Amino acid sequence: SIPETQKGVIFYESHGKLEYKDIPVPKPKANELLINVKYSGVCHTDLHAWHGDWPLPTKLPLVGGHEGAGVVVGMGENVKGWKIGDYAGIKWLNGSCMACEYCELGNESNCPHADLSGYTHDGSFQEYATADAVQAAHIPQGTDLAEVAPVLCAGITVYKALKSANLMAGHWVAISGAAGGLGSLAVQYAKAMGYRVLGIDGGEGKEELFRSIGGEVFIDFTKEKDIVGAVLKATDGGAHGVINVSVSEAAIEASTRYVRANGTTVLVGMPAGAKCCSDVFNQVVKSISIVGSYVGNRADTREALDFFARGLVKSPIKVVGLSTLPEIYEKMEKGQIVGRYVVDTSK
Amino acid sequence: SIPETQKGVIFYESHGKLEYKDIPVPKPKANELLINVKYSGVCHTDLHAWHGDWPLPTKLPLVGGHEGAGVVVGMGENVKGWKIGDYAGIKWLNGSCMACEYCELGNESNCPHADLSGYTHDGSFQEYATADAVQAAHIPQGTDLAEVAPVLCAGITVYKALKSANLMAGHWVAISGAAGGLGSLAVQYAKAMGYRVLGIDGGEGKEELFRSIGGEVFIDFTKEKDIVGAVLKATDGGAHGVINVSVSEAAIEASTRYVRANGTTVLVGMPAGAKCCSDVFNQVVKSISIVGSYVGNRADTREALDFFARGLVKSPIKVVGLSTLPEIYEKMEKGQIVGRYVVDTSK
Amino acid sequence: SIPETQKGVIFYESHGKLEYKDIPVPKPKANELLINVKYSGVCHTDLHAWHGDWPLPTKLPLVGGHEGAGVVVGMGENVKGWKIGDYAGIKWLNGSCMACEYCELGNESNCPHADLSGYTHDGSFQEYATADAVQAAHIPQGTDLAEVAPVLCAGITVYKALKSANLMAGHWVAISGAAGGLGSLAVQYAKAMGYRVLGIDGGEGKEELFRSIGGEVFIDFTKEKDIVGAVLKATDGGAHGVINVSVSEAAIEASTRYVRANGTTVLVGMPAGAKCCSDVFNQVVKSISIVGSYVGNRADTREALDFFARGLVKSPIKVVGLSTLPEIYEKMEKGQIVGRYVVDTSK
Amino acid sequence: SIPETQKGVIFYESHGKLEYKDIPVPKPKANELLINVKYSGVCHTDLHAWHGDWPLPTKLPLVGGHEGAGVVVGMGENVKGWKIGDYAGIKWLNGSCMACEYCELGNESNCPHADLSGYTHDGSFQEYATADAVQAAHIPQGTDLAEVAPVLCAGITVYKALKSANLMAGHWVAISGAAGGLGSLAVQYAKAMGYRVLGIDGGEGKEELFRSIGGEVFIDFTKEKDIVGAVLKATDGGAHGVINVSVSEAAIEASTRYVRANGTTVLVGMPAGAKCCSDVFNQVVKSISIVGSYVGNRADTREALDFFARGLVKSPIKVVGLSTLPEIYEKMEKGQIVGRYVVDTSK
Ligand SMILES: NC(=O)c1ccc[n+]([C@@H]2O[C@H](COP(=O)([O-])OP(=O)(O)OC[C@H]3O[C@@H](n4cnc5c(N)ncnc54)[C@H](O)[C@@H]3O)[C@@H](O)[C@H]2O)c1
Ligand SMILES: NC(=O)c1ccc[n+]([C@@H]2O[C@H](COP(=O)([O-])OP(=O)(O)OC[C@H]3O[C@@H](n4cnc5c(N)ncnc54)[C@H](O)[C@@H]3O)[C@@H](O)[C@H]2O)c1
Ligand SMILES: NC(=O)c1ccc[n+]([C@@H]2O[C@H](COP(=O)([O-])OP(=O)(O)OC[C@H]3O[C@@H](n4cnc5c(N)ncnc54)[C@H](O)[C@@H]3O)[C@@H](O)[C@H]2O)c1
Ligand SMILES: NC(=O)c1ccc[n+]([C@@H]2O[C@H](COP(=O)([O-])OP(=O)(O)OC[C@H]3O[C@@H](n4cnc5c(N)ncnc54)[C@H](O)[C@@H]3O)[C@@H](O)[C@H]2O)c1
Ligand SMILES: [Zn+2]
Ligand SMILES: [Zn+2]
Ligand SMILES: [Zn+2]
Ligand SMILES: [Zn+2]
Ligand SMILES: [Zn+2]
Ligand SMILES: [Zn+2]
Ligand SMILES: [Zn+2]
Ligand SMILES: [Zn+2]
Repeated sequence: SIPETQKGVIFYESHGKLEYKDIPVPKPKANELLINVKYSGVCHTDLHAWHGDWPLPTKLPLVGGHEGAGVVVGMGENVKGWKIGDYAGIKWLNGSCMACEYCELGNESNCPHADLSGYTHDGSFQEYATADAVQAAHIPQGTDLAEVAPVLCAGITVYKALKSANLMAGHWVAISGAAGGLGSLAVQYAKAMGYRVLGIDGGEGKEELFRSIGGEVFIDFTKEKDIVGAVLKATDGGAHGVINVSVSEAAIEASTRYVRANGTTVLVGMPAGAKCCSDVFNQVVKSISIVGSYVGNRADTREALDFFARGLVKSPIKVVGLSTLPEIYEKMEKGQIVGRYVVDTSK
Repeated sequence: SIPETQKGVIFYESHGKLEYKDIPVPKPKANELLINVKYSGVCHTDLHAWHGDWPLPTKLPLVGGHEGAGVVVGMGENVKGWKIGDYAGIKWLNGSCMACEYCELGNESNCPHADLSGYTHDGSFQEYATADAVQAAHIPQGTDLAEVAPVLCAGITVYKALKSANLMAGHWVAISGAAGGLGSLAVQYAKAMGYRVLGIDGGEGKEELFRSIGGEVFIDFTKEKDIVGAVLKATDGGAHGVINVSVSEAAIEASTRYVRANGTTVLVGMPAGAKCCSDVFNQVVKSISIVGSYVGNRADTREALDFFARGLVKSPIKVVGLSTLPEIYEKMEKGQIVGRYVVDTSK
Repeated sequence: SIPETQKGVIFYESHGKLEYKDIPVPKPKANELLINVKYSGVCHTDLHAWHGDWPLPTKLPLVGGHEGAGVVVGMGENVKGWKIGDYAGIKWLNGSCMACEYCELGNESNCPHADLSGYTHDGSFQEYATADAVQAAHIPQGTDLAEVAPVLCAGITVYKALKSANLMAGHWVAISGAAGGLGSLAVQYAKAMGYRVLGIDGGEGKEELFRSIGGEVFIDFTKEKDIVGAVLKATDGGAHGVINVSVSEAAIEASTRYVRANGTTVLVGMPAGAKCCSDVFNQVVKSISIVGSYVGNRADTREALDFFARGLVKSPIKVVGLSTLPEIYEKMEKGQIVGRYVVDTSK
Repeated sequence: SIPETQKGVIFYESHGKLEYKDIPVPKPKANELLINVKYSGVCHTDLHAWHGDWPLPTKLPLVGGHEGAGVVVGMGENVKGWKIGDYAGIKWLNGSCMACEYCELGNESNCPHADLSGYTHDGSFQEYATADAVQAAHIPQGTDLAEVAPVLCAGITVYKALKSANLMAGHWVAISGAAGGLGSLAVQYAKAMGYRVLGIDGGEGKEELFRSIGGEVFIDFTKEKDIVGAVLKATDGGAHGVINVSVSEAAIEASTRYVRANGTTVLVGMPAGAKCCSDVFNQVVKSISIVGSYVGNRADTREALDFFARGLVKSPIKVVGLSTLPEIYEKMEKGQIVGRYVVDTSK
């Protein structure tokens, strides 16, 4: 059944030309498993991977995409817990070494041999892609794969962020950039986890979408000038935890000021070489923690997909065929991502 | 017995002239209690208070000192748990409002009405000083008050820092500035708490004193150039938690790079208007937390004084009379603090 | 304005006769504050206090009630943070010594000098009652005092329990006794905190009320025989955290078996001298934690009253006059508490 | 080099006769790896496995032993992170499914498909034994394998226990049964982690050995009658965390009474069908947590072996040949284990 060739967009030279062609099927190593990828999201990480600008060297030739979702067609002889026909998800972190120290502690994303899907491994921009049998996401049966694709890297990231913010149910969380592709999932996850969301975003239709997905207070970062004072006024003391999913370094810097004392400031957005210069005196006096957060581990994956299965979170996807993926990249690096451009592999 | 006047160094105008004179005894408010201060430490915080440069306005006239230790002579009618003749310690945070939200959570140092001793309240540079009956430190009987004076603001600070670093016994902690007045207490507390200390300091005799108080690995920040690589080599991956007690902003910036992934970087030293510009990408990818830490709360006070009572920590004090306190300040802002200039009130 | 006498139900001899009479006003000690109690709840704790059967000796003569809510008429000279006319709540733990070790750590309810309201202090069954200025609850203005009365000991208890269960949003919590006076508030707080509630109760109308206040799965402990298997079937592995608000020791014992491995079993209900004999082998192998939980501290008080202010939790109170309080006790020790018999002080 | 047969003690029928004979070499599955076991400890768990009395059915025929340590001779094709000639340790939990929910969270010991070494898998009582490449312990090179054998199940267990006790450096920990084979390692680990050890044991030479390995206070459970009062007197309020490594159910019951309020009581010893009947009222009022603790996970393994590598913990082993293993079992079920009967495989 597995066709000896599949369709996919691959590129050989970094920042080169996305060639939609046919490629042999990756065979599943004894530990890996093959996935007939049905849909796949796209995010800034795929741009950075195709650029090659990030410090780690991208394994070329490379088929991109780290937010893939599909059905298992063939597993490795060593695999257990998986069955054929199951719904699996190729996350960003493809496979870790399961033998260092971070792999053991749970933070698998920092393994010095972290095989990154779509960066150092065949990504999720093909009809069939291989992925580690342990790190793959157990997408529950019957789920709408196209709808769940963005949750696999975006939703998991914001969920691990919120868990890293050290918030208690009823506290104030400020999603700096709540209308964005990450911000909307962050707001939904925060409202589901019991926090009180305070979005900070601006532009056209942003506040409307934010009210739609459910948010207590909205702060337009274009109309309101003193954002810090506005947040301190709304939350009455500062947000108990901020999530910097925005891309403006200025917004990150301003985030370390409207966070309540003893609060937390999760850094998630990774703008182009920015610095989080917080006033060391103001940070010490108020004991403000500025935590970073990479893609979540397996437990976070399971819990985020659980939150999705209960219909709590929703992603306004825009299904698009795979053949036009180069045009998708072109509009992406120009900033045309409106909701979330989930790609379709069959098309 | 309480003399209607006591000796003390007071100053009326910020950055003015330290007048050693006689002052009426502060009467203990129903909640406060009076303390015949026997000894008192000095630290950069007292310099900043006498300057007035810090944002909060210093209550003038002001008798300085926030690291005082003495014997209770008279308590307020409302006070309970205290007895006359007990050994009490005037910490930095004199009295909080015990009715807001941070006071309740335990982080009393952030109360918007935090009465700061020696900054907004009569400090510990007098024969007799009043202090809150709740925040005062319960110095155990028989303790050498002169020896315990530095533990009251320095030791408590580094202990709350180490507790904030989220380390487990056996991890690697890098005390950036281990030979300093804060660094030595930090190293002793870390070794007592089970961590593996890695000091980062330099100068004359620093490494010798560091080996004396007990430290695994020392890194001279003047001879060694690539500090980051050196720490990564010694700790084999990065220190599980860094404590930035140094005053060089450059050292703080370099600290966010030799901290192990998923580690922590407690900011304690408050240099003159510095910025902790950490590479947001490197901080996110490795999930490095940069936590701040102010003076510890009451529980930290009790635990740190307990560590001192078991003879685990030691402070190389230099007892000096109170009369020469202006000269002490003069040599201090010139940088003549060698070990820790603990002052004597009687002298 | 303060009348030199007020109405109240007092009793002199333990398990004696509840005399509704007039009593002089308690004067507020410099640390305490007076409260014109407007309403007050009742719970099994008041029965146990009136019996005197509990080990601690009840201060006689004693006016009962530990769930009082009223308006501040006069505060002590030492009090700060409070204003006249504010809405305050007399919780169970009236005043702690704020000088021992548990008081410092936050667990004030275990202070060896814990002044227990209605047990060792003048309770909340009078028109005017005094209460500690620190431990009193800051009931927000405009709140319906009669509605908030049960939240002051019941709601706070179940909230501290759920926080002690160590659950993450999306986990399974089994409120053993969900329909009871404590169980309903527990279910509401759990649903608000993001958990997935699984009630275990039975009787008449219980499941209907449980569906009303919002609960995923209900297990009738009278119709269903194998409760353990039923819970394991519903939660698919065991509830991530159980809350034993029931009074049947058998139910507590059965609770240590349907809790998921690595889960938790908060003990809250205090039946008449029961034992939690859990199979030590089964508890070890599955690493099941059986945590206890007394009344919450000040932070829990603030957070629970916050959850109430957002209209998330609701208590089906039954306002009853104070004059009939003896009949209330009589019907109580016979088991006639239907919803929650909140008493009215004016009536 | 791998001999087609090796020596080993195997038994076919539960509670049967230990036959020392020759057995074919287990071949390493693609995920497993073979280990030329050099030494191996023995503990009550091996008795229970040979009995078959434990609920899980023991895979027969079965070679016992779960505390093995040896050198890797041949790894599976899929294995990464391991090299030939490395020092590996066969712990109790041989291999988990790494695909359920507990495996993901880190608590691998509760996987419903937890392959238990020496219970459901070929144990460590043979010259060569296979073990999972992930769960195997990375014994550092040059370590004295005979000395490290007991640390592989005993030391890891007590370390995970102490970590589960939720203690802070400087607190009081009561090792109920400090002189025993588990108690001695517990005391050493506690002293290394910074806690203040208070042993509770009795018999001949017990207190002497306890003073030897380093313990603050010792309580003879045979001479002293009121153990609870004695511990409350020594620790001044109750031990902040108790570790019930003893086998007397009476001692476990007595443990839930001398634990300080808000403390913890780790259950580790698994006596023959015992019950931890704690007074539910006393447990609630003091909020005493009774946590269980099975064998630690991989992170605990690494940290415990690290504590061993720094020479902090030591096990008084008694090297004995493998041929006499049946006599070892016979003396064991009669209670002749004096220190720790580490077996030698070559002999
Ligand atoms: N850490 C991870 O694992 C991970 C994974 C995926 C994406 N990311 C990061 O997510 C970001 C992209 O998120 P997205 O898809 O929502 O991007 P987007 O560009 O689609 O949306 C960004 C949002 O930021 C808002 N914004 C812009 N300037 C702002 C300001 N000054 N203050 C507040 N909000 C402001 C915009 O209005 C918009 O709502 C990138 O930084 C990317 O690297 C991180
Ligand atoms: N947060 C608080 O509650 C609190 C309280 C008291 C003091 N402090 C802070 O403590 C600091 C003073 O500490 P101290 O008394 O030890 O000061 P100190 O000047 O006596 O010693 C500072 C130490 O830093 C070392 N150092 C200098 N440059 C360094 C570099 N580049 N890298 C590493 N180490 C370097 C020095 O050699 C010395 O050992 C100040 O920042 C002060 O504000 C904070
Ligand atoms: N720890 C504290 O701070 C604190 C404070 C207040 C009350 N409490 C405890 O709360 C309890 C009273 O709660 P309440 O007011 O809801 O009591 P209640 O008697 O009004 O209700 C008890 C509930 O338990 C249910 N139940 C009975 N048998 C059961 C069984 N076998 N399994 C499951 N559920 C069963 C009943 O149907 C009912 O829903 C008492 O134990 C009291 O001491 C504790
Ligand atoms: N949970 C796990 O992963 C795990 C692993 C291995 C062993 N264990 C358990 O460890 C226990 C064996 O430990 P050991 O090897 O030290 O056993 P042992 O029999 O060699 O020593 C037991 C100790 O308990 C002491 N003791 C006896 N009665 C006591 C009492 N009333 N109060 C206090 N102390 C008392 C004895 O004097 C002795 O010091 C068994 O329960 C076993 O199942 C658990
Ligand atoms: Zn790894
Ligand atoms: Zn993504
Ligand atoms: Zn306050
Ligand atoms: Zn100081
Ligand atoms: Zn107290
Ligand atoms: Zn109550
Ligand atoms: Zn599993
Ligand atoms: Zn063992």
